[PDB]
Amino acid sequence: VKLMIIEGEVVSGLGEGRYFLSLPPYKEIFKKILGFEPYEGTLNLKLDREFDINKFKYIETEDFEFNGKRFFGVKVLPIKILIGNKKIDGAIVVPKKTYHSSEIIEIIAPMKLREQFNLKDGDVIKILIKGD
Ligand SMILES: [Cl-]
Ligand SMILES: [Cl-]
Ligand SMILES: [Zn+2]
Repeated sequence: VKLMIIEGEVVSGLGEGRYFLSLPPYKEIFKKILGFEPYEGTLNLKLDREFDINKFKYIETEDFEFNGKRFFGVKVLPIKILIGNKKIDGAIVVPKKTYHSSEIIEIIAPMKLREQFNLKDGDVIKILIKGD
């Protein structure tokens, strides 16, 4: 059981509220794949080094056709979000296009962690990959 604890600083990204948090196929598939409807948003962390999902066993969702538009699937890597004593299930998400640096990861969880744990930017958490 090869684990991986990684530390990251809560920051804010762009979060147009993004097709893949917002459309039912994505909803339903995260339900399949991760077993939760993720909260419609992402907690972005700044890591101490670059991060590469490909260096892991990621699920890659399929592209969808939704109301005439095509939508690209997303690479998701499941994780445990470690906030103080509590230790939530979540995933690192990587869509097709992303303007941010490789040292930023996005975390999705079943609820908005920001609010549910009153996090501010600058705060640090640990997350737990259990992969490599
Ligand atoms: Cl954000
Ligand atoms: Cl969040
Ligand atoms: Zn970005």
